[PDB]
Amino acid sequence: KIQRTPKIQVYSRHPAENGKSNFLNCYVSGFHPSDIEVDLLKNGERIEKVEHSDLSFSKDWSFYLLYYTEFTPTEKDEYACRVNHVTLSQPKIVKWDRD
Amino acid sequence: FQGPTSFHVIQTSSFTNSTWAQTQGSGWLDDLQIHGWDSDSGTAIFLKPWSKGNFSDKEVAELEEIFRVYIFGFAREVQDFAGDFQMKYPFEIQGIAGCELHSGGAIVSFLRGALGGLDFLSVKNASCVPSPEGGSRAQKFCALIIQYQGIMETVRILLYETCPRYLLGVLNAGKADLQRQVKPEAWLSSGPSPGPGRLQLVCHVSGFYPKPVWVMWMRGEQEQQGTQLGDILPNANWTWYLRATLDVADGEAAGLSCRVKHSSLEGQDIILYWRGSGLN
Ligand SMILES: *[C@@H]1O[C@H](CO[C@@H]2O[C@@H](C)[C@@H](O)[C@@H](O)[C@@H]2O)[C@@H](O[C@@H]2O[C@H](CO)[C@@H](O[C@@H]3O[C@H](CO[C@H]4O[C@H](CO)[C@@H](O)[C@H](O)[C@@H]4O)[C@@H](O)[C@H](O[C@H]4O[C@H](CO)[C@@H](O)[C@H](O)[C@@H]4O)[C@@H]3O)[C@H](O)[C@H]2NC(C)=O)[C@H](O[C@@H]2O[C@@H](C)[C@@H](O)[C@@H](O)[C@@H]2O)[C@H]1NC(C)=O
Ligand SMILES: *[C@@H]1O[C@H](CO[C@@H]2O[C@@H](C)[C@@H](O)[C@@H](O)[C@@H]2O)[C@@H](O[C@@H]2O[C@H](CO)[C@@H](O)[C@H](O)[C@H]2NC(C)=O)[C@H](O)[C@H]1NC(C)=O
Ligand SMILES: CCCCCCCCCCCCC/C=C/[C@@H](O)[C@@H](N)CO[C@@H]1O[C@H](CO)[C@H](O)[C@H](OS(=O)(=O)O)[C@H]1O
Ligand SMILES: [Cl-]
Ligand SMILES: [Cl-]
Ligand SMILES: [Cl-]
Repeated sequence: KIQRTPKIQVYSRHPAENGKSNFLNCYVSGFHPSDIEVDLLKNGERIEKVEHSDLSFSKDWSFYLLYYTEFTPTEKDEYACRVNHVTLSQPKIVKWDRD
Repeated sequence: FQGPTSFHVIQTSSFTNSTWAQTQGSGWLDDLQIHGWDSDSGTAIFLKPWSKGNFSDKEVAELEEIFRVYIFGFAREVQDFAGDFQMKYPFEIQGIAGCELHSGGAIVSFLRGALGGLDFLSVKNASCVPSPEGGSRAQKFCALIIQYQGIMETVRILLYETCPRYLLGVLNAGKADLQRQVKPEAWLSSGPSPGPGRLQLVCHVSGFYPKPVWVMWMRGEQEQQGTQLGDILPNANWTWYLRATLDVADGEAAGLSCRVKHSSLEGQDIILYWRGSGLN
């Protein structure tokens, strides 16, 4: 069986305004099998209070999950989504980009 | 009526080895989740107060028990026959079943199963149909399953008699959430440059419900055919996010705008104007 690697899309719920509480979303999709590990990161470090959806899959049987948490964007702070999957030899990191 | 028109349950059964398998399940209206499956208790989690539709507590419990027995027996029998079906661990099986309401009022039901992320079987006319991707293994499975007493009759009843009345009852019971209208917000950004001397403009649209939406880059009243819609992405709490991008030559971005149309807006489109020279 051919395994599918995760697509990773990072986006804020609201336009980023420095110092205004917001929501950071990481959508992980297109992958197979379903076993996966997803963290949201702040300046490389793991964020502890992160929520996520129950497992689902698309019409082509690829799995997808939403991870999200509250955050307050600043100018200097960096946020990212780090994913591990059997298809990846090392964790894949996708940083959030307001522009 | 707006909002979802279908109900389905999904199964993901993960077989690590001959002695260890685990199943996750959930129930959905289109892609809105309304049921969870709690493996701690072998019972459902009802995510909305109306998630039982018009079904009585008694029937809901009976269905939970059907699913709990099915979940256990499915894993048991898959492990017992894995040798005869020449299965190599680990492997993962998926299933989806439910029904949907079409224009004209017909309700059509479906059941699909997958092995290794590829179609394996479907149920047509209350019959097991092997998919070609599933090969002889799927032909073997279908010929075996229809001999287990009562499985096929339970599937037929659940698909063609329980699902349609459940769907209608829950679409009605949840209409305050399912047919609500949530206005989007929109904003503009200057996204990843396509290449030399060129720009990508990005119109973001976030927080709308229901899902259908219209976003287009415009020069005055002329819709730019170059507009590229990204995929609709979920937000938490049953709203959606969408990007529409436009790749434009450096000195041709002036004069562009983004127009958003959505059922919630009562005909008052959102219009954002791109301004040159870093004036947002
Ligand atoms: C949950 O809701 C379901 C849907 O209810 C309707 O929609 C919701 C949104 C609300 O508006 C409700 O107020 C509304 O009722 C219920 O299922 C529906 O139940 C009704 C009975 O109440 C049933 O109507 C009967 O239909 C048959 C014909 O059905 C066949 O033919 C049609 C095509 O014409 C086909 O679509 C069907 O699939 C069948 O093949 C008809 O003969 C009946 O007539 C008899 O009764 C009426 C009065 O009811 C009388 O005037 C006649 O003279 C005659 O005696 C009657 O019209 C709907 O078909 C059914 N819809 C579906 C999709 O199944 C559901 O009710 C429960 O299930 C039903 C199947 C039935 O056993 C009920 O007794 C049950 O309570 C309800 N509850 C649950 C737990 O599901
Ligand atoms: C069969 O598998 C179980 C469980 O495997 C673990 O969980 C899976 C979901 C997968 O992610 C695997 O990589 C995991 O290892 C094995 O159970 C383990 O057994 C050892 C020895 O007793 C124990 O130290 C571990 O903690 C156990 N893990 C769990 C979750 O119970 C089991 O040994 C395997 N059996 C065979 C014959 O290989
Ligand atoms: C809780 C509210 C949600 C309401 C859901 C109603 C919508 C119906 C959804 C359609 C789902 C149809 C797909 C189901 C597949 C299996 O459940 C089906 N194959 C059941 O067969 C079961 O298999 C087991 C043995 O392996 C048990 O025998 C099951 O239960 S029994 O007590 O009746 O014996 C027996 O019915
Ligand atoms: Cl980071
Ligand atoms: Cl269980
Ligand atoms: Cl159990």
